[PDB]
Amino acid sequence: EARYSVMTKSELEALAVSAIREHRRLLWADQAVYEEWLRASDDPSISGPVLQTLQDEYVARQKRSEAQQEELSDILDALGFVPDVP
Amino acid sequence: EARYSVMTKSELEALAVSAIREHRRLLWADQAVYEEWLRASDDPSISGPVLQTLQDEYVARQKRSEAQQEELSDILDALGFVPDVPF
Amino acid sequence: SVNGNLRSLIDMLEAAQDGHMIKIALRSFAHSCGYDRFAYLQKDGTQVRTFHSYPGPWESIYLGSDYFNIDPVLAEAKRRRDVFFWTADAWPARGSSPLRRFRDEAISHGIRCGVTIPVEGSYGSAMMLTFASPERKVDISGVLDPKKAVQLLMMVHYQLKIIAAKTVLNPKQMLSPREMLCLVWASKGKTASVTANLTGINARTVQHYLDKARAKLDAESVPQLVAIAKDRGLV
Amino acid sequence: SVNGNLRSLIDMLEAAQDGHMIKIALRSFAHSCGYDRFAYLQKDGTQVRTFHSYPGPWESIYLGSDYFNIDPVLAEAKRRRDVFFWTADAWPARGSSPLRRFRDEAISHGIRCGVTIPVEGSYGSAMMLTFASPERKVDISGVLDPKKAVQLLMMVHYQLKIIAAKTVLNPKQMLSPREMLCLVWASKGKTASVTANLTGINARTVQHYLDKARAKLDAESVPQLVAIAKDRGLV
Ligand SMILES: CCCCCC(=O)CC(=O)N[C@H]1CCOC1=O
Ligand SMILES: CCCCCC(=O)CC(=O)N[C@H]1CCOC1=O
Repeated sequence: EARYSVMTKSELEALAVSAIREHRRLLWADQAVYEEWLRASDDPSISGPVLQTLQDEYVARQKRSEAQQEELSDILDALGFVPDVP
Repeated sequence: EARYSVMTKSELEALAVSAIREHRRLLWADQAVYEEWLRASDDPSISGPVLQTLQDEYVARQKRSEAQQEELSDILDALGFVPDVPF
Repeated sequence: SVNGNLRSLIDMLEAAQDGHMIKIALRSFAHSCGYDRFAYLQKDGTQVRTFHSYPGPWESIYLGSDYFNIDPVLAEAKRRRDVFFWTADAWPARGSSPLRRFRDEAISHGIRCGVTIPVEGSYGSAMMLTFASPERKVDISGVLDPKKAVQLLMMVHYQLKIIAAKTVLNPKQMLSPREMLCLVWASKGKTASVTANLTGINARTVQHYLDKARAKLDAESVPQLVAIAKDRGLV
Repeated sequence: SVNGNLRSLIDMLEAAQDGHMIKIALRSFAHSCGYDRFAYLQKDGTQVRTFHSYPGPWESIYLGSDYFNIDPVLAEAKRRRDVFFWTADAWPARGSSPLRRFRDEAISHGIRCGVTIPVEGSYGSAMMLTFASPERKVDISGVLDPKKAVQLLMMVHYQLKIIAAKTVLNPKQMLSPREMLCLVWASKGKTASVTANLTGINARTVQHYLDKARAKLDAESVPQLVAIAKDRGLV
């Protein structure tokens, strides 16, 4: 709450842009693991053990993704707006 | 083995007509359990033991089904044709 | 009594049926030794998996800011492979480095000292179990039997793998990462447009993903979607 | 080096999906360290379980004599917690005691010396991993890392439990009742119409079920479906 408020607008903007880039990089990475899990659960050629690994990946990534999103949300709050990320 | 050869056409036909109905009955019942087993596992709620009970019933039924179907096939071979049995 | 409490923990872990029971057992051990928190961490590549009793907000910060690459404890764990004591009161600051920020934030969250049990797993996987305290010098590394500490770490590792195996999720019923991000931003008060600008997902597609999220969780509206997601611990 | 082969064993065990693979992994490690056979033993109060590569004739004698009660190796294993070297050479060679007969037989079966890794588990349970050799003295107890030794014992222990577990089949991977019947009648040379007439399943839906069966078994044609089903013992 006060972790970011103490920074100036120009310091926050730089952090936000960087955090938004990570937010998107993680999204593309996680969505791909999920599609492989979804595909595998319908492929009779995959064993339960291999399938369980994909399930655990999805779960670990979900927790990390929420954490990074919470960190970005707090930055946004102190910044006041959503910067453009090219 | 081939004691169906010593049976008359009338005996064989009766055996086939009742073996066909039995065949159809097991199918209906077995399909129901499989679908239920399909549903139960599809639920992350149902425990492991309750999912195993359904698996065993499936493995058991599939076994009797094979035995029953093989027998019907032998009767039909000795008969020489497939009798028409209503639904 | 440390090693005695350890043998007792080992028995408690064997009878533990779920994650909650493991936490209770680990927490009791922690208290008996003078600590108040524990953390199990597994790291493969850039992927970190945890099971701990550290405060929720610290997990968001640690996992969300990739502190795994700056934490002196993970660094210590791979430089040496045996039980060790560590204290933030040993990572000098004298500046505003990312290291001082990490140290001060850990302290503000009650993590000041601890003992860590490090184990190198298969395929370069790293795992460790640590007990932390907000006080300055709670050190049991001198009396903890090394072989028994490793045993405990392996038990925790496999018990968790076994409990994870008890639940087989069907991806068709789980929200995709896409739907998930849109659901969290909505729960944070962002419109479809603000969400699109954050995620890179088109504004109209965002609304479509929320609709899919609703069908998967049987919600009639987004406020309900959020309600059901909260109840299930999804978010 | 011993630890280099141990790190390899650890990776191999992680990848083991069944007992056969675990046995091959443990055999590779044993060979690399200068040993020939290995044996994992678990004692839970009364019952005793083992996973080993000792010769068949020696196992029948061992069980058919309850040699567990006299094996100096087991008695010593619970008498200590470090990796130790043992040799049948230190046991009675003359006289008529039961150990003298145990000595002669063990050696006649190639189990002359070895190193054992002992670990006390939960509830007083006892576990141990031994590597044996028909030779005079092959002793790695002085180079093997105590902590890794325990890690290895723990993996083998849990790996074996995660196998002794029930079969557990996946409905999606099994042929459904109506699918199995269409396939069997097809293998009997019946057409879709005769199959329908027999099972009650509609004619045009028969080919639909056959295509479904092919997908589950990964067959490009009905004749291949029959060949696969025959090989898996389903028809
Ligand atoms: C989010 C849970 C993180 C667990 C991290 C871990 O295993 C090692 C550790 O104790 N790091 C300590 C030191 C300063 O803060 C910590 O948390
Ligand atoms: C046959 C399975 C028995 C395994 C026994 C074991 O773990 C300990 C051991 O190596 N005892 C040795 C010493 C002489 O014979 C043995 O077998």
